[PDB]
Amino acid sequence: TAHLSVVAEDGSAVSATSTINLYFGSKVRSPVSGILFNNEMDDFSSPSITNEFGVPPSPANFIQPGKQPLSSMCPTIMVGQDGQVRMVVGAAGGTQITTATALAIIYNLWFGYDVKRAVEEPRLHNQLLPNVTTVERNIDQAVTAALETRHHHTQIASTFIAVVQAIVRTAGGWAAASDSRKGGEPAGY
Amino acid sequence: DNHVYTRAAVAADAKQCSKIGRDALRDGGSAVDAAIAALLCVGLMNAHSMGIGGGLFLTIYNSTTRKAEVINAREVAPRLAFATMFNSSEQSQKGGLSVAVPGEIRGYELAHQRHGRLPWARLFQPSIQLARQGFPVGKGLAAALENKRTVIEQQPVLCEVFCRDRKVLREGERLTLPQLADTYETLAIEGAQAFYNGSLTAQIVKDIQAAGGIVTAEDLNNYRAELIEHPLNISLGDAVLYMPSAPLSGPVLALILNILKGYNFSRESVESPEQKGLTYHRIVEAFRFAYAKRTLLGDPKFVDVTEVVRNMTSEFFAAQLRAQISDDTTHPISYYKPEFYT
Ligand SMILES: *[C@@H]1O[C@H](CO)[C@@H](O)[C@H](O)[C@H]1NC(C)=O
Ligand SMILES: *[C@@H]1O[C@H](CO)[C@@H](O)[C@H](O)[C@H]1NC(C)=O
Ligand SMILES: *[C@@H]1O[C@H](CO)[C@@H](O)[C@H](O)[C@H]1NC(C)=O
Ligand SMILES: *[C@@H]1O[C@H](CO)[C@@H](O)[C@H](O)[C@H]1NC(C)=O
Ligand SMILES: *[C@@H]1O[C@H](CO)[C@@H](O)[C@H](O)[C@H]1NC(C)=O
Ligand SMILES: *[C@@H]1O[C@H](CO)[C@@H](O)[C@H](O)[C@H]1NC(C)=O
Ligand SMILES: [Cl-]
Ligand SMILES: [Cl-]
Ligand code: NA
Repeated sequence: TAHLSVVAEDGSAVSATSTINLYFGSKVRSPVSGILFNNEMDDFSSPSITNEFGVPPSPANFIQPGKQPLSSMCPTIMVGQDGQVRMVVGAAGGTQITTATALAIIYNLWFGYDVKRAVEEPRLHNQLLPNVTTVERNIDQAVTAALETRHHHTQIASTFIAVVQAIVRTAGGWAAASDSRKGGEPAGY
Repeated sequence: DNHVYTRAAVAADAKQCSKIGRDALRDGGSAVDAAIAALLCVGLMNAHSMGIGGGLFLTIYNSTTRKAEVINAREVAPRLAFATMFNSSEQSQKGGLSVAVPGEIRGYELAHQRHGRLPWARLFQPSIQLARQGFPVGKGLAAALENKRTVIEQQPVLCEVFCRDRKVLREGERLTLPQLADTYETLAIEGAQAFYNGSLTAQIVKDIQAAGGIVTAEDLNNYRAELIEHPLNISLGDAVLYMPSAPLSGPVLALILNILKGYNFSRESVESPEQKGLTYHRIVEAFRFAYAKRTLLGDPKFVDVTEVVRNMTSEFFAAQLRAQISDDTTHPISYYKPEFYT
């Protein structure tokens, strides 16, 4: 998955998330065209496949001809009451996209972290099933303790949680951040 | 650089692609032209993540009409697909049967018809160059290549571009994509119709069916990107947030933030370990409640989600969930009422 955020000079904006699903999608590459084909059918629920221990199939998300599979993607644009763009934000990282996107927004809009900090700040994730709270390696350990004494079982992600790209309007203009977890970098004028 | 820009900004997950988007802006392109141009580049530099073999959504805001729209160009199950086609994760994840009908190119075309200022061909030009000349493998792709070393190395068609002496490329080594370059060129000149009802179409169908898939020409001919003129929105303070509804996760996001807005978080919320700990606990509980409701979501054309989404975007409903968040403890799964039917 890749997330992209754009603000133009006229204040117009695009938030765009795109995916072939898993790494190299289906692993089917055309030798003639070079096109690498998605494995998006894997985002449907299937009655014969158990993913998580104790998690049943979701009938709302079964395969039907012509149907689109449920997605965690959430490309977002925040606009001010005055009609000016305030934030352009989204993420990659499967079911972690939605929590990561919420965090970027919370971090900037409520905690008052600038966009780079909002993107780099350690994240965490809980999706109810499974019954575990995943934290990034460098999370404030007062957070870990606050969760554990409240009975959350926590575990540390072996890599990182999601990948966020964001732009936020500031005093100095448009501040942009690409997530160092994947190594992108912004560009502008 | 600090990356604060006076006039325009592109944030992508590869530097070269952010620059390509920025250059399109600088040459007079709309926000959409820059995004399309950047996306064609990410399809190359992060070939493992996205590209013309997949699908996307665009949330687009016009600062003149002050209207937001969404473009739905996510893949669709082929006409021959059915509920019980797979019996193992392996069947749904690997090979042609795992392939859904790609929407990406129809999605660029629709966004561009509505918002483009640069010519279609100009959007592809710098990516055509990049794929022919090559680029150093970046950090993300290097990691993906490592992760999937086994399958890559044993499949000749993938090792063809993704290996160096039968071994997966590593960070800093040159990756070239000469067939995609040709394909991007065709797309640039012949237009989207080349993919869906044109010179690329039969080849696509043949690649997918050779690997055991069931996508046919009719599937491609039939694919349509969709304009959504009324995206989901929620109100936060003086701001509105535009995001896609089902089949994407706007409703999940909306519910997370609506639950949380009632706590009135501020920089104080994180100033002491006492407050910070409670704050993050509250966050995690809102995640839990929000994902409980997510299992009802699905393609709104096949599933009636009108009221599921009404609830998830409703502040009162979020207030009802916020009141079940205990400040001193988390709860067992059933506390959050995850539902699998209605
Ligand atoms: C799985 O099982 C169903 C029902 O027996 C059958 O229709 C289908 O073709 C099988 N698919 C695969 C990929 O094994
Ligand atoms: C926004 O709307 C204006 C006026 O209708 C139009 O000229 C312009 O093309 C639109 N901007 C974008 C980025 O599509
Ligand atoms: C192009 O379009 C028509 C129907 O839309 C179809 O009959 C024809 O075979 C298509 N051509 C290709 C190459 O898919
Ligand atoms: C938010 O939701 C719906 C869109 O159909 C509508 O009630 C309202 O006009 C929307 N708000 C904005 C600012 O578009
Ligand atoms: C929506 O939430 C209400 C509680 O506010 C509940 O009674 C109702 O069952 C829900 N409706 C749907 C369609 O899920
Ligand atoms: C899940 O974790 C919570 C948090 O401690 C715990 O109360 C519960 O017993 C666990 N199991 C289930 C099925 O919810
Ligand atoms: Cl990304
Ligand atoms: Cl190639
Ligand atoms: Na930055």
